[PDB]
Amino acid sequence: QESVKEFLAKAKEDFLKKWETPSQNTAQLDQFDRIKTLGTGSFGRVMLVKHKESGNHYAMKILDKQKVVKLKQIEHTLNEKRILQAVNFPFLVKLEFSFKDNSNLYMVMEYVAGGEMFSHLRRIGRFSEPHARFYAAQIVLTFEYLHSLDLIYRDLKPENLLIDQQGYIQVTDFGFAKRVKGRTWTLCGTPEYLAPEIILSKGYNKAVDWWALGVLIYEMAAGYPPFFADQPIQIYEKIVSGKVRFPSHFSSDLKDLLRNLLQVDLTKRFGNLKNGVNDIKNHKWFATTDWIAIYQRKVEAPFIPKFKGPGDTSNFDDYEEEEIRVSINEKCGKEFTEF
Ligand SMILES: O=C(N[C@@H]1CNCCC[C@H]1OC(=O)c1cc(O)c(C(=O)c2c(O)cccc2C(=O)O)c(O)c1)c1ccc(O)cc1
Repeated sequence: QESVKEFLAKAKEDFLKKWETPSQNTAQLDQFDRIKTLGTGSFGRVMLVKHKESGNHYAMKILDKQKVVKLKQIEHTLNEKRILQAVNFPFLVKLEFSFKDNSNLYMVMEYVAGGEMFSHLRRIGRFSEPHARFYAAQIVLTFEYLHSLDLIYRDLKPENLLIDQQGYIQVTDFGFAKRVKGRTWTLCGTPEYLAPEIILSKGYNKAVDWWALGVLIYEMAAGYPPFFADQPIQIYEKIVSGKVRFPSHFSSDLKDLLRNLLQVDLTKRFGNLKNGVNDIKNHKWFATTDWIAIYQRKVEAPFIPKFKGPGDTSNFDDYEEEEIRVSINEKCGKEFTEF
């Protein structure tokens, strides 16, 4: 615990430095052969890309300046990169290069062949308490890191965790994220995983991450999410209500932990109370976990996804690909002077 501090202490330092003065550009579209599409979103897509001279594959995040600005997400967009190249953490994706053009914003990160966990999760059906424990183990440290730097992630779901080659998850998508002190008020998020602070609209905080951890662990472990309904509106009724019904197969330690994570009252809710992180980290259910060995990836992962070779893409769903257009006359080049 003399241990914990220092680490972060410095941890912070890095961060701010690389947040004050961050790198502009550092590559150009055409040094990469585009291979296939990994995911989509409202204004871009990720793509497997192979480094022209240095075979290294990478995932490349390409955003349509226009579609963006075309709906103030401008702020979000820049944060994403901002943060992304600022942080450093074994469970955080590595941003390899960023650059822009007359049309798009680009982010080329590391390629984690394992794919998403949404898959794995849905493929296997449910995770053994241990398997779950292992993951959770890692989210926790990350948040503990994330919240150190006044960051509140806000976008915790299975689709945002990539199963590295080694069984270790990797968090991606800092879009929704935000760096603040005190409460924030934006309704960012996916029903199934929203603290109730948010819903009721009051001014949430880092807390909201821990609760998501509950629904995550819960989900990772029951095969479904705690609060689930057909229409977002019915889900709000329960989230908010706190009607958590656990499946018999839940250890009791486990069932205990959620009792807390899924604590509708933030002054009661874990990760938030006086001893903070320590409450969770401690709580029995984590007895077996050697935090340090994990943070350093010593542990033998429950599961290691199969990977055929350099560039393998099996673990990712199939998307309809379209070529990358790069207009011949800069677009909204003002609005993205910082990126
Ligand atoms: O994150 C990946 N794929 C992501 C997975 N997460 C959840 C859903 C699938 C997919 O989504 C995207 O590719 C993606 C596409 C987008 O257009 C955007 C955005 O445009 C976007 C944004 O960039 C910032 C804020 C909001 C959005 C948005 O789409 O609403 C995004 O954040 C993710 C991924 C990351 C690294 C890697 O080596 C392999 C894959």
